[PDB]
Amino acid sequence: PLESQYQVGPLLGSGGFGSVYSGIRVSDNLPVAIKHVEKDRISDWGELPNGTRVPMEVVLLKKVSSGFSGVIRLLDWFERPDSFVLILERPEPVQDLFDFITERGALQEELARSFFWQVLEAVRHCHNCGVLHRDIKDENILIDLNRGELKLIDFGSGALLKDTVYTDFDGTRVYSPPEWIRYHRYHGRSAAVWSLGILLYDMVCGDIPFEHDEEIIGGQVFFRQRVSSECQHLIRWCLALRPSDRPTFEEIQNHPWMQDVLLPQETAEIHLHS
Amino acid sequence: KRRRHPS
Ligand SMILES: CN(C)CCCn1cc(C2=C(c3c[nH]c4ccccc34)C(=O)NC2=O)c2ccccc21
Repeated sequence: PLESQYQVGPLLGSGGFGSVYSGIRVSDNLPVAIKHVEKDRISDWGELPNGTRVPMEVVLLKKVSSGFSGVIRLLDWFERPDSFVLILERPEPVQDLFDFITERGALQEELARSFFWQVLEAVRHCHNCGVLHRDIKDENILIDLNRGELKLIDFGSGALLKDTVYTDFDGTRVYSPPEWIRYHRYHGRSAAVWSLGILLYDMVCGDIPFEHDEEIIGGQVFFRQRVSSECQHLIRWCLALRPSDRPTFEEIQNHPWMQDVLLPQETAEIHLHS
Repeated sequence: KRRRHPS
């Protein structure tokens, strides 16, 4: 059974990740999101614990969906003859971090700090589960506005985490690191930290720093809004040209700008309910 | 000129 268990609503959107619909689970009105993808269009595949051929995305979501976290969890999935259907958590009410920033402009540092910490935990969770997301960006982060909680989405560019080099990538070019641009080579964590540097700038300035390849490889970070010296230093650290000069997750979360983070409910009361 | 960026 599929269209019995889940009542399907309006299309939420569609693109490189397939077609995603609003839905409600009928056994308990749980809000969900239903994501379809054609087998013809899947570029990457894996094998489940059952040992079955599945899109890599299912493999990765299953590894990170154990326990609670800052990731949007996979509740279920069906295979169809020409497609796969994934049933996913949906917060309600929700807005993605890309629209939130467009509507509100550059975020206050205290709020940027709360969001960015939550994204850092969510990514740490992924890495601990052997998953590398490879498309961290504002558009792949949802805000649960009531709870003040950020959740990661879209594992369709992801890979298994490994310590050797990656020579394939197909996430968002503007969040991709200079060693991808110049050599079609990168290592997982160091690339992730670059993306997070781009994300932090996006949060505190209102937009990403670089649009063009030449800008990505030049690593000159002009700040277009007032941003504290501590935050500027963290961002420039994340955006070091040489991968090995970038900070680890630990150095980031121990950086002085990162201290005294608000709790998620505090973040909601102060910055989201009003 | 702010905008989304697909994969
Ligand atoms: C809107 N863009 C550009 C990217 C959204 C990508 N995206 C959102 C979602 C999800 C949700 C969405 C929440 N808002 C959305 C708008 C468009 C598409 C999906 C959503 C959601 O509530 N739970 C989700 O997993 C998603 C799921 C699998 C693959 C990609 C997904």
